[PDB]
Amino acid sequence: QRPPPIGQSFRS
Amino acid sequence: NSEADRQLLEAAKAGDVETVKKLCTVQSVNCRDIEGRQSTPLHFAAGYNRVSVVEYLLQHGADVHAKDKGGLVPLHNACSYGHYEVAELLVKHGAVVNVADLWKFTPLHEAAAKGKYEICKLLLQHGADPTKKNRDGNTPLDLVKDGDTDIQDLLR
Repeated sequence: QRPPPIGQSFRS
Repeated sequence: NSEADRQLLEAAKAGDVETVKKLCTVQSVNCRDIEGRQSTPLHFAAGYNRVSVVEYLLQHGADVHAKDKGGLVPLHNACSYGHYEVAELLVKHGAVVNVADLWKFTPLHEAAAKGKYEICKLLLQHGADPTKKNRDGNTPLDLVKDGDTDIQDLLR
């Protein structure tokens, strides 16, 4: 099962 | 991880440029987050859109091709989260656009599923293959949200 990649879309 | 590498990884994640500059050595620029998925500083900076840190790490010898424990490279992270400038920086520095992780997901799978038209376009201009199937048998086109007809058109 593939986890979400490290990071996020919004800096806020 | 040593305390120094831990601080480096956190600083890359936070976009703390000055701390990155203090701790980035030839030995640490490609260190790996052992407690986690073995992400490098560049994986963190890319995923969290820390542009100044991405540029600094690349200038100082960070490996654009470095895979984490899941086989993801920093470009996967940038594309998944719509960080266009980061994606362009990685690609300009030679990042492989058709790179596949352990599940055979490519950066284009990420950008397509996440509804990122301009990144999809960038990747395609650099030879990204819209026909590449992942482990589930799905192409990037297969992953596009119903409402994203512009991305469907682009990939078809």
